[PDB]
Amino acid sequence: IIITDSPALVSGAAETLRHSTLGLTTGAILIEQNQDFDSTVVDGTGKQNITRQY
Amino acid sequence: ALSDLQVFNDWAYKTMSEVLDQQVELFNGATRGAIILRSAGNTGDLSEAAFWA
Amino acid sequence: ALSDLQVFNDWAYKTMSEVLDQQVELFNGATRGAIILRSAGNTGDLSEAAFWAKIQGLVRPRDPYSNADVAAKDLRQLVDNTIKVASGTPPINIPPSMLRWIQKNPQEAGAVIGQQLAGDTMQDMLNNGLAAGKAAFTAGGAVHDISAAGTGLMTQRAFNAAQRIFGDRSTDIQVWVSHSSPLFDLYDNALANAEQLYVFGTVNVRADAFGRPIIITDSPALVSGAAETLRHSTLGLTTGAILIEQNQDFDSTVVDGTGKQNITRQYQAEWSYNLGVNGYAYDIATGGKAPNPTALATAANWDKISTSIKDTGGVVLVTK
Amino acid sequence: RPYIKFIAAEDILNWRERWVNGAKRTTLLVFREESDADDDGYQIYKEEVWRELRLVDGTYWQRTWRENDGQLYVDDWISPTKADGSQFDEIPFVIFGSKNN
Amino acid sequence: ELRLVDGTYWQRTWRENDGQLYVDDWISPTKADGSQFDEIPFVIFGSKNN
Amino acid sequence: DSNNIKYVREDAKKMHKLWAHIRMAMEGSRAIKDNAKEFVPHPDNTKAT
Repeated sequence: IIITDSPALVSGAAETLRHSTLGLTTGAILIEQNQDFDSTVVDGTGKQNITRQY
Repeated sequence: ALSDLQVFNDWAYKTMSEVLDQQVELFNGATRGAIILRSAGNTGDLSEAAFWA
Repeated sequence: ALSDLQVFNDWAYKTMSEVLDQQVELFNGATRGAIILRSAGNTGDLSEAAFWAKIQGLVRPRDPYSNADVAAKDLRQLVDNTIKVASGTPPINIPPSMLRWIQKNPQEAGAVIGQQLAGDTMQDMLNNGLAAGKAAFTAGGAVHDISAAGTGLMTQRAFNAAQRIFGDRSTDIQVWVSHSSPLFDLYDNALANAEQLYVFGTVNVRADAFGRPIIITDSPALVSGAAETLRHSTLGLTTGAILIEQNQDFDSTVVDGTGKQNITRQYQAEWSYNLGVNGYAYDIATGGKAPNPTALATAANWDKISTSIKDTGGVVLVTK
Repeated sequence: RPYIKFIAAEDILNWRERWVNGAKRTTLLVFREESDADDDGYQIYKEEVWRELRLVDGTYWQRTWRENDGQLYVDDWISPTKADGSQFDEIPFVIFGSKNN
Repeated sequence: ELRLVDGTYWQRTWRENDGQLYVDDWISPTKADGSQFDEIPFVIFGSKNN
Repeated sequence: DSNNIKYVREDAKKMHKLWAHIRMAMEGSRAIKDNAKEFVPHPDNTKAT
């Protein structure tokens, strides 16, 4: 029994709280990373200080 | 008289940041292959595969 | 001076940028330690040091026959101060498309902004230090005024007044920093000596006749007014009187903002330094956390920390 | 027995370069080690162990991170030693390429 | 500034400080033994000839 | 604590794509035709949809 406080499994509130325990076989959930990771840092002028954005 | 004296307290910068709350290190292998992780590339919004029913 | 018009290795190859017109070589040894330029960073927007005070009633008369009641005494701890000053650079519009002059040089734009910025940065450091020193000395009561007497500037009789003000410890004043007009008035008075204590070979003396050379800079902080109300400020400095301390945190970014028909390429710079005046503390509450030259040069933003004027280093003289 | 591993190009996922006594010394180097779980069945898992090669004050240390049943294991710092002792001064990991090591 | 008077080598140097030409008096360099110099210590080499 | 043993440097992340494409090129025709979507742009996106 593997425990994680994922909001997805909670799906409830107050009295009508409905926790969901789901069992998996091998390869049940498939998640591939498309390795298309963009990370730019843009900096601007015109203000009293140099600004940067991530 | 300590009132006449000058007190500076103390400070430091731990350059440490709390990361997150929930456990997310169960992802691949810990679930015994239930959830896996590859580095495959897909575009559009969808990938298909046909298996003869 | 240099022309270098004869050979053009490259177009406007560092040939001239009229980099600066004011003497700004007044730091460390140049000011005999009076204005020390250092490089040691510190955090926050201040720098506070604490040192013990002089007990005013340390020695008292004693009556052996009747000790009477022992007067209660106590010891304090003064606080030093070193404000942090922030100085930037207005956005500079580099011409991205080379503009097709006789000298076509796109990247020479930034190349020359570097040197012009260095010169103007040192100029700003010196000017802010001088203005802050004047303000602190005026707030401390270390001022003299000879404007109402005669022409308003004597050759050497002026310096004796500052010696009288600073008192018994007058030996430790090394350098007078002043505008060029007081020096030229000095020359004119010496060149026609009423009491002939000058000879043609010794009329060009740059010193103050006491072993304190006059160092000349055209700082705007040392002049104010125009015509009849024009005033020149000459301020003498001991060793370590003015502390300009860089933090070596220079920041510089070039951005391709564009947004118009033609590309827009800009330039920006940022740096900071710590300004301190010996024997005085910048009133952080009265002024600001990141003061500007208007606030730095304004009195009542400086407090006298040392008990005696002899402890603090600097005396200011106003001449018209 | 000593074993000469072969770490795939994508397996080296972290490294660090810090000067001590004015010298190029590598302080941190993390690489992934892949394997297949050994059970009685015939399904093939793919379980990974992460090795953290660290160098502190000129000494080579080592940990392995394991991951099972929703957790992340951490093992004790160890100082591998030579047959003559004296531990190590360099991290026993070399990264090569076309340009240079 | 290299000059040759009566078959003898003399020189002077200038120091310039942002437009402050400080001139030095004419000087007479000599060899190790003496006898000073007979020709200027300067050769202009070109593709054609020196 | 950091607990980021799996963190990858930014430049390594940058090189992952080139490494994967080099692996595909070495792999043969099957890998490229499986992912000819990138290498071969569609002659018309309007038809491509």
